Amino acid sequence: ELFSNQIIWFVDDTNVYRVTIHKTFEGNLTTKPINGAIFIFNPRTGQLFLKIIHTSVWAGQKRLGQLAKWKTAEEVAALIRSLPVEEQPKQIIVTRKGMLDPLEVHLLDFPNIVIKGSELQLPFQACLKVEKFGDLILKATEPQMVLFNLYDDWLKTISSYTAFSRLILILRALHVNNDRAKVILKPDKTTITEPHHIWPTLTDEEWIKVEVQLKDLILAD
Ligand SMILES: [Cl-]
Ligand SMILES: [Cl-]
Ligand SMILES: [Cl-]
Repeated sequence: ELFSNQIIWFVDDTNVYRVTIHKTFEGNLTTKPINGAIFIFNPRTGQLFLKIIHTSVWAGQKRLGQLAKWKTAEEVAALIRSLPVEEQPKQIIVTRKGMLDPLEVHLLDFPNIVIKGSELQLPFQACLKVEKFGDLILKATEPQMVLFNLYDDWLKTISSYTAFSRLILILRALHVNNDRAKVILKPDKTTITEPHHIWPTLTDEEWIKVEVQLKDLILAD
């Protein structure tokens, strides 16, 4: 299913509409949008398209949570139209069921694309506390798209299946317990992440231990 000749994208809209809530000195709640992002992810290659959503897009509107699903569908269609046909996905898997109808309506010109939902736990929200992504999203002054390779150099020595599994454990562990996951991912004082990489440079033996520890952290919930 995943990892064949068919191009597959996971689409996560969870982080598109984001707000800060504050109790004022007068005792009322202010809710202020902050920048968000769409995550569009190819599990075979590790490609991430990060569409940064600047708060200016909300200017005027209400029911921003519902509108955000539609904005996401619009942006997915816009990305697809910007790609040659051979690079367009055959399947889009949405991580949240609320994306199904908006995407259906936005992709009527793409009869080859199959849209489905999922029960998979793929918390791209965890990327918001990976500084590379978090600061980039925070500080943006306009919408833009940024490409990343979420598998770093892993595919030189492991399969796409193994890479996908490693990434999911990382994201879920960061989601469940960011601070402990970050410790697990830094086994030595000298552990570094290369500037163009997302994740640490670890030996095969270190990854084995990390993967078990991340799994145990998720199990502990
Ligand atoms: Cl939903
Ligand atoms: Cl594979
Ligand atoms: Cl999770």
